[PDB]
Amino acid sequence: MVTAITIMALYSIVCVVGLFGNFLVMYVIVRYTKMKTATNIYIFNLALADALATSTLPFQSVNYLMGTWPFGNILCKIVISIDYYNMFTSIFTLCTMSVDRYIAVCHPVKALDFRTPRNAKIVNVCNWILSSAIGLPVMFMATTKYRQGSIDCTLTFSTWYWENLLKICVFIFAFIMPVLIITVCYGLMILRLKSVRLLSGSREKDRNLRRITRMVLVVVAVFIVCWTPIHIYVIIKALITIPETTFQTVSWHFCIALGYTNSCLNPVLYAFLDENFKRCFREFCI
Amino acid sequence: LSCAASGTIFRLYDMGWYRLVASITSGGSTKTISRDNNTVYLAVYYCNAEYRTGIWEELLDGWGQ
Ligand SMILES: C[C@H]1CN(C[C@H](Cc2ccccc2)C(=O)NCC(=O)O)CC[C@@]1(C)c1cccc(O)c1
Repeated sequence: MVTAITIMALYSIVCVVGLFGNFLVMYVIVRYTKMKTATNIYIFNLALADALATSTLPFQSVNYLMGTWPFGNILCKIVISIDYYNMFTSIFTLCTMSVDRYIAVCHPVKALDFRTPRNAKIVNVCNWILSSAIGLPVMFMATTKYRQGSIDCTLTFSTWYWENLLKICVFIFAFIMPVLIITVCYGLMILRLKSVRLLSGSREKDRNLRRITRMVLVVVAVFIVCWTPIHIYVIIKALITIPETTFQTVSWHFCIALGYTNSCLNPVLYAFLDENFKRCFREFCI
Repeated sequence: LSCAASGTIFRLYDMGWYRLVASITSGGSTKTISRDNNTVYLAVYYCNAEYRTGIWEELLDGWGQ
């Protein structure tokens, strides 16, 4: 009742803002020649994944409102696969972004050869091909279960071995390891930046390098803050058999809502933190 | 004749005297200037110093009276 209406209202507000913002970012990268850079190819992949993530939220809101899933099997298999794709592609795109900024900051002589944009495009295709290994099995499994009370849309496992295994793999490969890679790359970059007078010879090049590096760090931090609580909740629920109570249902939905909310936040940071994006957005609007 | 520096500075980089008489790098490479990591000691001549206010900020220069 009240919870379903609240969810629908917030999801619709996160759906229109997110879809508009991430369409705008992609359009600007395509439209203006100056925008194309290795970092911009990586930012474009992030915003693709967030547009696909936000286009699903109306069906879920209707499902919560009506108590039943009326959209069929195939749309059930697409929505769930997209749910997993969001997590894997987003974490890997941030990881590759951080390694790219590491090569640029610490190995400039050899940074020049490997930072051509085509390399970034191949990197992004490889990221999607890798994420399919987790994504496609989830799509194949998902099903519409005809519960007597109402139709459900869920994942069918062959149960303890096959279900705890999926949750563990998601916790390890799509969370802990990329976070360690990112933390080590930023520790080494912070070491380089603290003790160098100039990073690229030219003063302007130095300032540009430090600005892009800070923007990428802020995006990474925001994503980690939005996604950590749902990840911990899944583990703490698996091992404890929490009793069912109002607090449990409300807290659970709130953590899922935060994780989805992150999809609309990034286009605003691009505009506040990048002069080129801010300029293109103003020129687009006017 | 010293060219001391004060204020909020994250890092101080190259210090010098300009009438280009002398340059002292932070390490101590010199182009008779001795610098202690916060002053350097060496026609009117003017103190020059390079600095960065923050880790992500841009290289600046400050002259003297
Ligand atoms: C991604 C996070 C949210 N989805 C919510 C999803 C949205 C939905 C889809 C169709 C109909 C209505 C709602 C859903 O309800 N999916 C049911 C299912 O497929 O079981 C769930 C898994 C989740 C908590 C999770 C977080 C972290 C790690 C992790 O492993 C899992």
